[PDB]
Amino acid sequence: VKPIFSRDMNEAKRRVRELYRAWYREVPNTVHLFQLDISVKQGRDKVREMFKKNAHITDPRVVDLLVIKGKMELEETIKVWKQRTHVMRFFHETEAPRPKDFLSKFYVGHD
Amino acid sequence: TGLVGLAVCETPHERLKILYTKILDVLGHIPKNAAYRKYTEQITNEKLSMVKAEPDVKKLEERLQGGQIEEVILQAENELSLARKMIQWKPWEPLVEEPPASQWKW
Amino acid sequence: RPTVRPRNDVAHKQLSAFGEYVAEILPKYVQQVQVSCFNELEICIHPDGVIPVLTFLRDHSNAQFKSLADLTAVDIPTRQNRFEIVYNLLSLRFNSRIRVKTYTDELTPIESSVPVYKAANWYEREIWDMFGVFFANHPDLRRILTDYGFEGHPFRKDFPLSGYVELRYDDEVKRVVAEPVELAQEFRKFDLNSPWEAFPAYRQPP
Amino acid sequence: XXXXXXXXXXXXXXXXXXXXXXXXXXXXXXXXXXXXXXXXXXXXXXXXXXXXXXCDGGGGALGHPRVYINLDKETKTGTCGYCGLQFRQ
Amino acid sequence: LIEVFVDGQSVMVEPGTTVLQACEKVGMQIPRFCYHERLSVAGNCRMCLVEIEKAPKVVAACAMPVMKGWNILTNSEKTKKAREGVMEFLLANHPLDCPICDQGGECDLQDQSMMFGSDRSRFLEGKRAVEDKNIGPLVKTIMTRCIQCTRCIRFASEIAGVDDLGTTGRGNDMQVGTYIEKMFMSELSGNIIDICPVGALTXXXXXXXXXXXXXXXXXXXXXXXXXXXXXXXXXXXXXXXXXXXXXXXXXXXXXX
Amino acid sequence: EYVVAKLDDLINWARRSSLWPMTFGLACCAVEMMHMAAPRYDMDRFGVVFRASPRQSDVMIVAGTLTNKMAPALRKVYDQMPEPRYVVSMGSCANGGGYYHYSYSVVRGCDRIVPVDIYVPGCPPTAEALLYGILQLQKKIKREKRL
Amino acid sequence: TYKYVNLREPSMDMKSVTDRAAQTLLWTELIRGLGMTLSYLFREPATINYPFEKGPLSPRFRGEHALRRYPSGEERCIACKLCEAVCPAQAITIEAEPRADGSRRTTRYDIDMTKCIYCGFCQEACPVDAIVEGPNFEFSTETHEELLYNKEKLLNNGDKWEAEIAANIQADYLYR
Ligand SMILES: NC(=O)c1ccc[n+]([C@@H]2O[C@H](COP(=O)([O-])OP(=O)(O)OC[C@H]3O[C@@H](n4cnc5c(N)ncnc54)[C@H](OP(=O)(O)O)[C@@H]3O)[C@@H](O)[C@H]2O)c1
Ligand code: SF4
Ligand code: SF4
Ligand code: SF4
Ligand code: SF4
Ligand code: SF4
Ligand code: FES
Ligand SMILES: [Zn+2]
Repeated sequence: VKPIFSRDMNEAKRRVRELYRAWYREVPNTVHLFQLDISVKQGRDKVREMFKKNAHITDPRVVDLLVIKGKMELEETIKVWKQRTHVMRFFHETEAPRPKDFLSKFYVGHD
Repeated sequence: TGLVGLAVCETPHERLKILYTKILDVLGHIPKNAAYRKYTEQITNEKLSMVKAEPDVKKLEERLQGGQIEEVILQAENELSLARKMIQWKPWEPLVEEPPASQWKW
Repeated sequence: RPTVRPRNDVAHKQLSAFGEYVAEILPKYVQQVQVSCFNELEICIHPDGVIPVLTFLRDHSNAQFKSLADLTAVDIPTRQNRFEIVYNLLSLRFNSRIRVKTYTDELTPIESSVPVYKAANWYEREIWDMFGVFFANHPDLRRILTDYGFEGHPFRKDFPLSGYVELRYDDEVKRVVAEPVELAQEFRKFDLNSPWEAFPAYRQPP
Repeated sequence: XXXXXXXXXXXXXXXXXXXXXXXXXXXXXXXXXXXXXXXXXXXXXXXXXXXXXXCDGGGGALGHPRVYINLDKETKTGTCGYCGLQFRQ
Repeated sequence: LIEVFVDGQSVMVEPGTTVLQACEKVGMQIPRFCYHERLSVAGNCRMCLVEIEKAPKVVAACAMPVMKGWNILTNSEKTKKAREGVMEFLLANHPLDCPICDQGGECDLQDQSMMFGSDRSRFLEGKRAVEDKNIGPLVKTIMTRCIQCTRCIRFASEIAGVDDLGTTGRGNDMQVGTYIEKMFMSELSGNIIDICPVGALTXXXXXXXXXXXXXXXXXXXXXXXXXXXXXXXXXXXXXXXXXXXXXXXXXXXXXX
Repeated sequence: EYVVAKLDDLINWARRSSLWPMTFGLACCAVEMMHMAAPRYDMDRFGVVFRASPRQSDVMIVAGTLTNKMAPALRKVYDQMPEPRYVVSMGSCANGGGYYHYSYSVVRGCDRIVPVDIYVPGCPPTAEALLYGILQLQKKIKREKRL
Repeated sequence: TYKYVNLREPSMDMKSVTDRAAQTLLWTELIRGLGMTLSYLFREPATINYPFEKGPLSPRFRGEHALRRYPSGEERCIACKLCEAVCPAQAITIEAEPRADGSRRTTRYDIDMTKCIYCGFCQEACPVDAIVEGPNFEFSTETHEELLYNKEKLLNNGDKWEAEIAANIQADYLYR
């Protein structure tokens, strides 16, 4: 039984859920205490898209490592640390290129 | 008189003899065939005889310490904790664990 | 030799006795490989038990090291097991230096040195930041040498020197400093590698 | 030599009908005096007697490692690696 | 098949095999100047001089075969005395060009001095200079930088076809040039610049453009002419300038 | 006409007279920045008075290496400065990393975070060369407000 | 060796106690400390004002980069990519093409002041002694573009410092 990591395959699914609950309650608290920034409604959708990219589930070792990493980048506002409105902003604001078209990307000349 | 460390050098003889006699009994519980018991005993028996021979002189403190009796007592105070931890976690008596992948050369 | 040799070996025979002394205990749980070269000693330890090895060398009557001052980690992708945590130890009463190593891939959690040593926890934070090696039963695993919103681990050989997110413009936004810009100035990759092996005996058979 | 734009130094074109270069307009562009190796051929060629002669800039003080040049081809000028100094006979 | 020990370790080899050819199987490379890949075996340098277990005089690796089961040491004291000495003979009449020289890092003689040559001192007074040899488009040849060996001499007669290069004198005044003023034919003689170990023959298009350092190598197949494949092309920031032949087992015989 | 033109130079004479620096303890450059206070090469009441606090000072001297952890920190300090403000990036780290530059953490040249008016190129910024960083600053202040 | 910081109580009885109590009751030793800076006020300051007076230096000193030339014209730099490899910052860039006919010396030569830690490495690594470091101090620009050196040119304009370089290199050959 190597290596433990933290929990078994089925138990790892509910560890992320426990992390999700604590972070779901922080998005109304990161507006009033910190800064206005964007919105409460748009902030919650920014959380959901982060977990969808990480969604694979094949090994308990990979899932449990994401929990500990999640208990630092999302713990940055739990005990209230300084981010100065530059950190914690995960989504790009000044980055506007999203081209996925053989026709679109080739016109801009890339790769 | 004052010691170098934070722990004050209290005037107590035979105090060092108590802790060294305690650890000898702890070693003779689980490991007997293992080398951990056989090798630690010969250091302690040699050290205990030096305390019995010297009558409260600084030369007794100069025997493999040379920082007064207080510094030697700290090594004896943590000796019981490490001996109990060695008996609790099986490592000295048992040897059956797996070996790593054959690679070492850089 | 006048300027050819640095120092003559005389204490090397006495230091070789240490390599036998710990090996005389003979655990498959601990010992494995003992290497000693250039007035120093190196021991590598099986991942399952590291804490019982750290309690040893500390306190012990014959070898009283106690101070586990320096704590390093190696980044190497040649082996099947990647990272290698290396402990550097020093004795103040005995006056000697010994080395403790780990061999596991350590992407999976490894045993912590916080119950044994009080300053090791700060060095443990350095390993998790730079490499990504989690320590089990560690009190407060905070980030030190990494950014507050940093993805990945900044030291790994698998990713570039310049980094993914590194460039920070002020631009059109009034206060928010940018991150997503990734282009930097060209670091010249030197493809230099001299023919012929410089040293004998270091050559390994295929 | 210069044509319309700023003078070329050590073979460097400015711009074709002014397209790329625009920054060097308010501030005056730099120029090195005698950078077209005009001073290289200005120095007179020294006469030699031996078949091969060692070259030096100004002894061991000035930076010039020793190079031996053969003067036997007659048609060839015979110059060292570091200097443009020519040797005959 | 007969087994002979090299540096105590025994290795299997054929009945007719060179000492340098047998050492490669045991993962040990001796200092070389005269090739072993495709060019014919010849002396004319005595760099690869190695001492046997019981021998009054040291023997060359190219010439002397193994034959009988005899032990030969590569890291011996007698072998080191030769290698540190022969280098001093090679550089006694060397023109000194290393910064100006077209090669710098690629030069085989440059690397061997760092690993095997005597570093402490060099005693020399007056080095002989040779006149420049006539060359057409490819490979601007400098006769002074040449160490006077037999590598390019045999390459013109065997690999290229029509002979051009040879011996011109007797002593130190001997040159590797053509002696008669005539331009070398193309065919496959462009590989001669890549053949020479020293900075004697180097391509005129790639002359004083880029050093061995900073240029990053990448393997790519040749487009011009069929069958020819695998050639290293140096990037050297944005635009490629240096092209070199990559080693192939069957595709190309160490020549582009 | 003439009184108006000379009054603008009189306001600019106050910045020519005295400018208070910020004690950015950012790297090794900050040690030579302490050598400006050291008697042998002094600007102490020659035109420089050390006091700190970003709200009171006129000139901020970025003294060394800036990282991504420091990019949000230095930016608002420059914003905490009064509007007539001057930034002197002193050292190769302040100009684009001493070495670094191709490193992961170091922000290149300060100009990516905060705009710079006077550049000092010196790694170990010699106090002799540092004195230009304040003297050229005063010389650069020539004309303000025409209309 | 042991120096010992502890005094183990200087006071004992009558005379040794009262004088140690007198300094703590009023001041005395603080007035003695006040008189320490009194003499420091009396002695002349070792101060140098820059626009007129200059500070002490050395014959070997590194500042802004400038490349040298031979007494009878010609570029002393040979183009090696040597100094490029030694450079820890990689501030120096070099690309070379043949100069018309015969000589082969440089085309691209940029030394970025955005980097460069000032080692004197490129001054030492150079076999022909092209980059010789002068006693430069004055360098201040509006932009980064004005700061970083172009293809020689400004580095060739080190002729205004080459007169000092020739005097400094006389202390360099047969070192000090
Ligand atoms: N109210 C709005 O937001 C609004 C609504 C609809 C359309 N727009 C359009 O969008 C634009 C907004 O620009 P803005 O008003 O933000 O610009 P602005 O603040 O007036 O800035 C223009 C700059 O140009 C210089 N300048 C202009 N005319 C000059 C003159 N005759 N002589 C010397 N200097 C001169 C000024 O320098 P000095 O200060 O040194 O003289 C000033 O700094 C307008 O052009 C307008 O057509 C604006
Ligand atoms: S042939 Fe090799 S060793 Fe000789 S000068 Fe040229 S590069 Fe240097
Ligand atoms: S040119 Fe090169 S290959 Fe030909 S003889 Fe000279 S050193 Fe040997
Ligand atoms: S420029 Fe040089 S002295 Fe200044 S902070 Fe960077 S490394 Fe230190
Ligand atoms: S400065 Fe010196 S080392 Fe650098 S390329 Fe020029 S000659 Fe070579
Ligand atoms: S002084 Fe150092 S950092 Fe500056 S150009 Fe020379 S080698 Fe590069
Ligand atoms: S390398 Fe063997 S004879 Fe030249
Ligand atoms: Zn010359």
